[PDB]
This record gives sequence, C-alpha cells and structure tokens, in this order.
Amino acid sequence: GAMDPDVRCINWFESHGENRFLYLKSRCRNGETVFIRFPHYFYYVVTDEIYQSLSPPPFNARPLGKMRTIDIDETISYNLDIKDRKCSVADMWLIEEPKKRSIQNATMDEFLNISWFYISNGISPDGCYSLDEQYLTKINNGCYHCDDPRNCFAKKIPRFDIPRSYLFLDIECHFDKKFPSVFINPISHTSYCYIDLSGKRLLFTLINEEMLTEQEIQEAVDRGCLRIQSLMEMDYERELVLCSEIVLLRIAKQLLELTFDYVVTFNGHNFDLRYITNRLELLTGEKIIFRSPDKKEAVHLCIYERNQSSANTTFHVNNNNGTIFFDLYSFIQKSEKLDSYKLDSISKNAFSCMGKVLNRGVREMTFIGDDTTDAKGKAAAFAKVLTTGNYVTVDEDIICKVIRKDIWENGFKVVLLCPTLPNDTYKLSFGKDDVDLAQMYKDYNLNIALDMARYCIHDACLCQYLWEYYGVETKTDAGASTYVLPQSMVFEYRASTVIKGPLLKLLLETKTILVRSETKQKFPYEGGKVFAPKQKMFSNNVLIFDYNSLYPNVCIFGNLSPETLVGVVVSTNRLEEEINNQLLLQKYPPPRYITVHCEPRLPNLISEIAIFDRSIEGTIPRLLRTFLAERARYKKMLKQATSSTEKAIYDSMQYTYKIVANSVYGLMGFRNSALYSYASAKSCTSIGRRMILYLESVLNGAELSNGMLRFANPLSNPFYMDDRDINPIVKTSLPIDYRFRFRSVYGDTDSVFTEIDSQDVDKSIEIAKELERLINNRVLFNNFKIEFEAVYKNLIMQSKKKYTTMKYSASSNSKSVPERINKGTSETRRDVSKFHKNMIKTYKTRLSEMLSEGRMNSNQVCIDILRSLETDLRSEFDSRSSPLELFMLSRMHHSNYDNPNMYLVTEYNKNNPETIELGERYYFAYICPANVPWTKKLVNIKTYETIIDRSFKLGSDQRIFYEVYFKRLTSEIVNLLDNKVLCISFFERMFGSKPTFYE
Ligand SMILES: [Mn+2]
Ligand SMILES: [Mn+2]
Ligand SMILES: [Mn+2]
Ligand SMILES: [Mn+2]
Repeated sequence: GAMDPDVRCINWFESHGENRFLYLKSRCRNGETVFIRFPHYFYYVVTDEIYQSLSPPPFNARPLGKMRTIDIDETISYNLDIKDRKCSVADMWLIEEPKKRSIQNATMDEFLNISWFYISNGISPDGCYSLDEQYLTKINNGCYHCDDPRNCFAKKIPRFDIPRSYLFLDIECHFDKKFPSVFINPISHTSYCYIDLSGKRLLFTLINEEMLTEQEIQEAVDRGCLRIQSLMEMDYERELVLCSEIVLLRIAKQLLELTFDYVVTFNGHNFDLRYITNRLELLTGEKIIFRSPDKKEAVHLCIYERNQSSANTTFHVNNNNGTIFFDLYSFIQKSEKLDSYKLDSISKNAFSCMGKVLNRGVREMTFIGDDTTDAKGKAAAFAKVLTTGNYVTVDEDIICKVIRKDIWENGFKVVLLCPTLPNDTYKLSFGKDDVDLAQMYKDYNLNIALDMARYCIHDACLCQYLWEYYGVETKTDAGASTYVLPQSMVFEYRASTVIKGPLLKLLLETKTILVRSETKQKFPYEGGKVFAPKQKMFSNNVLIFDYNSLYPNVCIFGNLSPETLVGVVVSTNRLEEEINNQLLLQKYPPPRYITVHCEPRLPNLISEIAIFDRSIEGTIPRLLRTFLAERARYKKMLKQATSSTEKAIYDSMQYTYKIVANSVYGLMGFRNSALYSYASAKSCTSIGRRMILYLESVLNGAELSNGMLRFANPLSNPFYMDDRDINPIVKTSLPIDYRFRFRSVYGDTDSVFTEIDSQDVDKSIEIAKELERLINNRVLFNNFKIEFEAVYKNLIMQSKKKYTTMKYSASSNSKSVPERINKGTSETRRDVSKFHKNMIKTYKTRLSEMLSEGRMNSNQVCIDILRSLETDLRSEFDSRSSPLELFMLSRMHHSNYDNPNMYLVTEYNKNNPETIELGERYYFAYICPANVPWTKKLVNIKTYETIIDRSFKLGSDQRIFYEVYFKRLTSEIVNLLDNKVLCISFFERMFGSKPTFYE
C-alpha cells in the first residue's frame, strides 16, 4: 500500500523522445525501489536586458542576482601599454524552456542542463530525502511523477545504508584462426554471477549443447548437469545448464532486460554484449529491449562510442531504464596507470597473499595463508577469489592448477600442481584460469566444455572481485556528489566535462561569468620534459621528498587564472626585454603582482612574461582551494569513522577530491575546456619547475656538521624579495657528532631525491625528518610544503618508470622488512639464464663496492669494470668450464596466437621418442657447431635454439653459442654504467652492433 517516503538516490537517467523527461531511481530503507519522473527543461542564462526582450516569454525564470561578466581572451603585449580587461555587471536570469531555443547572446552556454537541474532544485545526486508525498502523483506501480522537485525534495536527511542488486557476466565464443565473428562463430558459454539484495550470490553458467555429441550431452546430464529445451525450463539454482544456443541467447535477453542496479563486465560493452545482441538478431529475429520506468519509451540495445584525443575510445549501452551497465576495462584505463590492462595482469596485482608451506614432494606443494602470514585480511581477500579461481601463481612465475581448497572467513589452505623448491614462505598470485582456448575449441569434448565453464564463471566473478577491490560503488556516488552528475554519467563523461558542475557552483557563489569572445589560437604547453638521474647505481641511501600537490599549490601561490592575468609581455631583442622588465617591475610590483617567465610562444621572441594580480582571488585558485579543503575534511572523517562501510564512503570522497584537483593542470592547457588559459598553464609549469630547481640548489652540496645544516645556497624566494631569513646556515636538533653531506641526484615535476653519504637507514630517517622540518620552516614559504616519503637503499634507477630499490618508509625503522620495489622490467625464470643472473649479481656487487671507495671519474669505474668483463668473457669462451645448465632457458608450449617455436617443437616431436605435449614447460639453449669462431654478425638466432631434453648430450662437435648470452649480459651491464661513449665503443668492438639504452 503506502510508499516509504525515505529514499536514497542511486541513479538518474533521461528519455530522449519528442516527449522527454528526467528519471530518478531511488531505494527505500526496506529495499523497495521508487522511480520518480520529472519534466525535462533546457536552461539558459541571460542578462536582464535580453530577458525583457524575449519573443514569446520563457516558460519560467528565476533571477540570479548581479553578476560580473569578464573578457578572458589572452593577448600579448610588446610593451607595457596594457589595456584593462573588459568587465560588465548586470542582473542575470536562469530561464527554463521545454523546447531548445537560440538566444542571440545567452551566456554560461558551456554548462550542462543536468547540472542546472540539481543546482536549481537544491538536490544532491546521491542524497537521501523524506519525500513530500503531496508533490508526487502515481502513474504506474512503483513510478511517480513530480512537477515540483524543489518542494518534493525539500527535506534532506542523513545517509542510510541500502542493499543493491548486481549481475556480473562473461561469455566465451568459439574460434580457430581468426578473431570470433558473429556471422559464423557460435557462443559456447555464458556465465552469470548474481548478487541479490540479501547478499546471496548465485552462480550459473549456460553451456551450448550444439557443440557437443549427443552421447556427451547425456554424459553431462548423468554427471550432474541440467539439460533444458526452452527458456521456460531454466532453473537458476543450477550452476551448470546445457541448452541450445537460441535458448542461451533468449536467457541473456531476459536477464539483460531486468532492472538490476549494476550490470558489470570486463570489456563487455565492446565485445560480450555486442556479440550476444548481434547473434540474437541473427538466429531469431529478436532485439534486446529496455523501457523507461513508466513504459513510455522503449529502445533497442545499441552500443555507442565516446571519443577523446589528448587517445582512446570507450563503449556504452543506451538503456533508458536506470540500470548502470558498467565496463571495468574502460574504468580501469581511465583511473589507473598500469603496464598491462589485460585481466590476468590486473588480477595478479590486485589479489596476492603470502603462503606458508605445510607439505612438499610428489608433484604437489601445499600452502596456507591467514592473518599470521601477510597482513590483516589480505588472506581473507585471496580466499574470496579462491572460491571460483582454479589456477594460482606461485612466486611471480609458476602457474599451477588447484587440486583442493579449504576456505574460511579469514584464511585458506590450498594445494597446487607445481614443482618444489620449498622455503618456509612464498607469494601467491591470482587472476584468470590461464589456457590455450584456440586449442580447447579445436579438440572440444565434454571435459573441455566443463573446463571452459569453470574458466568463464571465474572471469565473471573476477568482475565482482575487482569491483570490490577498486571500490567502484562508492567512487560512483562520490563522483556523482562532487561532479554534480548522475552516477551513470560519472565514469562515462570525460574530465573536461566532470569539472563543470563544481565550477558552475563556484561561478554562482562568486557571482562571476567568464566569456571568451574569440577563437582560441592553437598551441597547448606540449614540451615533453622527461628527467634523467645523475647516476644509475647508488652505494649510498637516497632520501625521497615529495612536494604536496605542487600544481594546485602553484596556482594558489601565483593566483593563476585566466581573469587574474593582467597581460603577457613579450620581447624580440634584449633592449625591449630590458626596457619592458624595468617598467614591469615599476608598474606591477610584488607582492600584489607576480611576474612569471614562460617559454615564449613564437620562435622569434626571446622573453615572455605573464603578470598576475593576486589581490582578488581568481576562479581557478579558489576552485582548487575548495578541493583541497574538502579532501582534508574527508581524510579526517575517514580516520574518525570506524564502521568499514563508512571508511569506504569517506575514502572515496577523499580520492575523488584528489583526482579532480589533479585534473586542473591539464585542463588549463586543453583548448576545448572551461579552465583553458595558455598563460596560466604555462606560468604554472614554470613556477613549479622553479620550485624544483630552488630546492635542488639549496640541498645539492648541503652539509650537516655540528648542530648545523649548511644549505648550499641562500634561502632566497626565487620570484621576489621576501621577509624571511635567507641565512643558509641553520640550527638543527640532530646530534653534534653527526657529519653528513647531501647531493641532489634526481628531480622531476613534483619530487626530489637526495643522496646522503651514509648507509645507516635509522640515521638516514632521523636526518630526513629534520630536513623535512627545516625545508618547510626555512627553505619554503606560503603554501609550499614537502613530505619525506621514504629512504631508498640500493637504488638502481634508469628513470622514474624503470627503477629497482629496497624502500624503508617514514614509519619504518632500521630493522623492519623493506618493500622490494621493481618497476618496468621483463625477465626472471628462463627469460634470462643462470649464467646471466650470476654474472649480473657479481658485477653489481663489484660495482657498488667500487662507488664506496669514492675514487672514480665516471670513467675510472667504467674502464675498470669493462676490462673485467672482457677478461671474464674471453675466459669463459676459452676455458668453457661452465656447465650447460647455466645456459638453459624455458618456455611454455602452446598453439599460435610465436610462429618458429611450433616448428621447433613439431620437429623435436617428429624426430625424438619423447613428445613435448601442448601445455608442457620445455628447456632450450643457444647451441652452434664447434667450428664457428667468435661471431659478430648475427642471424635469426631462432636457428640456434635447441631443445634440451633428458637424453641430450652436447656434441663433441658443438659449442654453447656464448655470444648470444654475452651480448645480452653486457647490454644489461652498460645500462648500469654512466659513461655512454666508452660503452658503445666496447659493444661495437666485441659484438659488431650498437647497444640498447633504456631511455
Ligand atoms: Mn570476457
Ligand atoms: Mn572470458
Ligand atoms: Mn606526499
Ligand atoms: Mn601424446
């Protein structure tokens, strides 16, 4: 009977007919769901003078107050004759119109209608409300209409928790050589993971009958599977069902038309759903049909795309029913920087745990994980994935099937089909079930269909595991709140669009409108500035300091905004440059104005100087100031809340404010954007770069002796003269006996790395904490602060992208387990051989000791270690004492997509008693005839790849083709060195080739 008036908004969505509306989907405290319909309007902002003129009057209008409208067009000046920026004030009107309308000079045109709805009616997209039933009339069951949302939604109330419904799905399609085409290839499996409002999980997979033998189908039935002849006969409590492809497809249609809250896939929008839909249209006549919650609009499922050059394309479903069809692949690309976006990689990273060993031998290891073994509930997370996972990865390398599993709420005991090297502990990774599908389909029988079924249900459940892991639900709500957007639009729309809501709110609060009355000239701030460490290998510890949100703070410091730009003053020669500078300093003095040297915009200009008035806070800095404040709030709320549901909400809010803040720098240089300002963007780049150089200049050559830190330069504010004590000799609270010396070793857009002549990590942390304090209190100024993140022992670094170190964090002490940090790399188990590993490990240990002598050029180390390499290499090529075991490499056999490796294994099988079967792990080496001398040409090495089995003995008339292994080894060694010209000389002489340098 009676509707519950207490609702929590969870999505908003539009119909698009000639007769169009806005719809809300909300959830009551009980679990009932209320859809509410609102009439659509198109909003326009006009001046009072325009309002009064309007041909027929607008449907409705609310005044906005007086508002300053400002010309933000950017102009360069060749002298200091800079005209004031055009500014007018007028009473403004927000007008509502049911049909689109062209208004000759309407302002605020960039902002979205949906944003105006929320702002105007005073409605938060994710809020909870006690609806005033007085303003709702019913129209279907469950669906009401609201002509007056302002009054209906007048009583906002605190957040209550709600349950939600999910369908996670994945499908498998047949193929042999080409990528599956809908016209010829059938769907073989469809797997579903349904989460009910109760929390109950339902797993079911439909297998396509038509790809099995009548005898096999009956075997499946005999074994436990349900066979069905139509949609009508489907029992959803059966985990395995056999049916025709047409039935399977009809079942998909029925599920996809249901009003789940979320339908979640990994690349389902471009593949899985597209395929189901087209295949259905082919085999029967049928479409998949979504309907608005009042049944007024129906649409056929049609996947559409959205484009965004900086770059990628994303795919979206057009359902008008309130369901959020959400693709994890698209999302994980937008919101994470990763080397792989394959699902096995993303899962490997997300789901790992530490495994203590209980049994050994046979071909079966056994592990346990729990709170004792890794962290609190890291094993709980792993154990949830194990419910459906069938292959675990041991120690980054060993893929190996599960044989049995015991799962409880906090830990897992798992037994695995692998080799044996049993230490007390090992790392366990998850992800897919790895297979060769192409072969599975070629040989397809019942036991393979069931295998694929288990593989497929897991890829679906990975979507629910990753959805929990990335906190998508709460991020969606936080997004919707902060961006002033429907939940469904939060990760669909691009960054230039999501910033517009909070910008609009700011412009309204500051009674300001920004108008670009001109075509923007073309140029962004592209430059491609990438940063090279002073040396690669570090004997000493390295201290890591991060600026705090540098670019947000730079904009705040300089008050960088299109409308606070007084002007830009350019010069083509030094006379103009000097005259202009001396006039600049007279007419626009600090501290009210800041003047910023930028890279000049034209090639004939020798200087470009942007001048900003700091007296009246600019739009952009204030936007950022809000975002940092809001983030700060939520970080506190995060620590004061204790319910893990609440922790998640506040953690998301906090994240959302980080992201939107960091979007701003980019948006200032993106031409199609509401925050575009070439000068501001360039000035921001430039001020930040200067802050890096200032910090570096002060620390590079700095020493701590007695109680005093002797900064290497005076602590002068780099932009203008300052109240602060520039004295670089500074009292510290460290021990008098301490004597240390600092070197600026690397620095980038926001981070600075400082070598200290010391290996004692406990002291290094003591000192770095003091450095932090003095940098923040004496070196820096205004809103510029650094954190001391960590100490880096045994840094070996090529760039910020490729580096390896042990990391003692700021919490850390001398004797807690570091964090091994590897980045960018490609090797381990048979990618590289034991000869190589042993040689790299020695040449590192010899080289780190060489840097602790202090006696070196770049060259005296470089000459010394390359003499050593020749001597060891020529020695092994002569003596040949090293076993073949040291030169063996491994590889998995599999079918094509690789091509010469099938020829390698085929011919081995075709010529030898043993067979290397199609998922076996086989060994090989680079072997050549003994009568080949030191070779500096090269061929396709693939000819000297030689399968080494148990009965292989090295010919009396063969040798290990040492050159292959040597060339690879000295490549890795010269990339540790610093003298480049000496290394290239060596490598052309020894190998007749020019080396790689990871740049
Ligand atoms: Mn898939
Ligand atoms: Mn799959
Ligand atoms: Mn930090
Ligand atoms: Mn066989």
